[PDB]
Amino acid sequence: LINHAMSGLNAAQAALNTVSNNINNYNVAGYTRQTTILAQANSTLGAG
Amino acid sequence: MSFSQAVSGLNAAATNLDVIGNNIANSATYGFKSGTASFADMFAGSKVGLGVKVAGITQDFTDGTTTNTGRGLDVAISQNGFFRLVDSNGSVFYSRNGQFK
Amino acid sequence: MSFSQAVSGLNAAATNLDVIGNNIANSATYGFKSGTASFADMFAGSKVGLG
Amino acid sequence: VKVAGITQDFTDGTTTNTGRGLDVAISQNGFFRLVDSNGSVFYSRNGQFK
Amino acid sequence: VKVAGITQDFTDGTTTNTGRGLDVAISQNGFFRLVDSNGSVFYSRNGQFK
Amino acid sequence: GATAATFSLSFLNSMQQNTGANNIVATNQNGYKPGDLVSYQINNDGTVVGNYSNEQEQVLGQIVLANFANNEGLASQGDNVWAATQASGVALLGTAGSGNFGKLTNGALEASNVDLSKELVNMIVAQRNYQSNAQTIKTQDQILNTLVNLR
Amino acid sequence: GKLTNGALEASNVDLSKELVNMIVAQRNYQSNAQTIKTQDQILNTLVNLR
Amino acid sequence: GKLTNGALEASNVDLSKELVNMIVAQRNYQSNAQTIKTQDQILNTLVNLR
Amino acid sequence: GKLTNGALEASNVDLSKELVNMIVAQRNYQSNAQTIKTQDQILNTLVNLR
Amino acid sequence: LDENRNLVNMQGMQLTGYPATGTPPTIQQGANPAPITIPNTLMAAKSTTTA
Repeated sequence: LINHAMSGLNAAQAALNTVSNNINNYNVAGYTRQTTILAQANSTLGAG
Repeated sequence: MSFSQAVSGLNAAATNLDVIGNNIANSATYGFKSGTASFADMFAGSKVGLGVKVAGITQDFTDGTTTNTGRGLDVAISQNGFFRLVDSNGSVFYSRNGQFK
Repeated sequence: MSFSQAVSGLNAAATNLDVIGNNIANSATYGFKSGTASFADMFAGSKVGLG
Repeated sequence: VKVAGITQDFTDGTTTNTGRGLDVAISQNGFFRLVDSNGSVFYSRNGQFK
Repeated sequence: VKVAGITQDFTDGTTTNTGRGLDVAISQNGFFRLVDSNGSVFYSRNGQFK
Repeated sequence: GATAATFSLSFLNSMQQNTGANNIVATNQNGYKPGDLVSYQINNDGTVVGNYSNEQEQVLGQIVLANFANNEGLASQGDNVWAATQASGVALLGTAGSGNFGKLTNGALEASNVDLSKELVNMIVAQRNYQSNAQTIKTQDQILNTLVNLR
Repeated sequence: GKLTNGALEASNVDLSKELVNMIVAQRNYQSNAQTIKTQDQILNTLVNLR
Repeated sequence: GKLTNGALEASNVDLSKELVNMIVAQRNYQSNAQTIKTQDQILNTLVNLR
Repeated sequence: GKLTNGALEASNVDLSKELVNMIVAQRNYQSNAQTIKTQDQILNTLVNLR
Repeated sequence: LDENRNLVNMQGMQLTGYPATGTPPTIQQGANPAPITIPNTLMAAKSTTTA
């Protein structure tokens, strides 16, 4: 539980910062839209 | 043992909680598919044995809301079908996520 | 009478608690059925003679 | 009793992110090699380095 | 157990503008050099100079 | 390297009405190619069916239900494994809906028919009985050691 | 499957089902833990009782 | 195994695990103390004989 | 790096990391407290038995 | 489904049932309950004989 949810807290912080920069810079000339990418899992990478 | 029955169950429930937490953590991972674990009853010898034994995971393969993004390198396969990937070990892996560069 | 009565009753209660605990343990196991233990009288002159 | 033994378990913990360019940890299988103050080759599973 | 360590992160400034002609902060790594009443040479990234 | 077929064609129940109407309605040619498979389904009877690229269907599967007398004898041996035995009679077989046989569901699962609250009231009862017996064991111990003490 | 381009596949995780499953897991763990507690305290009562 | 860089690995411990180990250790030490006390009163009976 | 004028740079203390660290480490505080208590129980048992 | 497409419970225990027979396959109602294996193969090439 705790580790995954808190890691997600950090991930959300990153995504929110990205969108916040986007909306901030909506009127910077020559600015390019920014976006964030994420990655967790399939059948687990924890070996037990 | 009654006590073991409970302990085993408690332990299993901890595993269930872990998988649920991971489900939330992945709740926006692109192409991801949700998970859950499977229990079993540790009957042995007679009566009830010791409690529950647990070795099993369940993953659903329904396709989520296939959202449109407009990049000329964003792809998704509706219904079964998967992409093939490799690493420096010469391995072969399959995946459903389709954002490329 | 004597020790046997109380020891047998103790273990009878603990036995039903065993199946109760196993029901709890498999309370999520699909199709799983709720169990209970069967009890009987330890008749020896007294109907609770040895518990 | 008749028991006399030590044990240390190789099972893995959670992988955690710090960002320190000298925090290094081992996935799955392996152990770290170091030389002590005397030349002895010492070994640890701890990942904190400076 | 016993505890022995003090270690720090050095990612960059949560950035803020003031326009005061003496607020100076370094983008990217690097530190300042300051001297006390005795000349003792100390190092800091605090930018509130007056 | 193959083999081919031949058929007979006929037109039952056609009618020619002297006034104005004209159409064909009937669909029957029984041949198809060896279709490719994309489907397989399980129904409320226990059957397993599949359908194929030739828009035709193929089936192989039925799941057996059984009636038993002393059902407690069908004890779980772990992994919900009934041990079907004389102590329960035998498995008298029939498929879902065979009159004296219930109905089936697929894409669904049956609860563990326990309830935690009921189990906890029962636990209260049982632990209190266990307390009583414990105190009575020690009571008998005290009396018998008292008899040993008199000497 | 057919290919879609300029699009991507979402997570098939439903947050609502997971929230309810989360609370039901709370109940399951609580049942197990409290059965453990009752049995343990009353057992310790017996282990002490002799 | 492959390495992690700018990351650390937690210990292979769980609070619930250690509290379970605590309960079993409670049972162990209570059992040993009761096992003593019984034979200890039997010994004091022996001390009354010899 | 390079210098900025009329700007300042703030710390790395994010509440999300530090409060959750406080939560987990307080869990550890109570864990060691529980251990302490049970060790006290062990001695009190051994003290009262004789 | 197991790696051979046999229907199995999680312990690999093989779902016993009646198979279909002939072409078009039809279920054998008096039969040994046996594992149903999902076809890895196309269906019959039943060409035309009537219309």
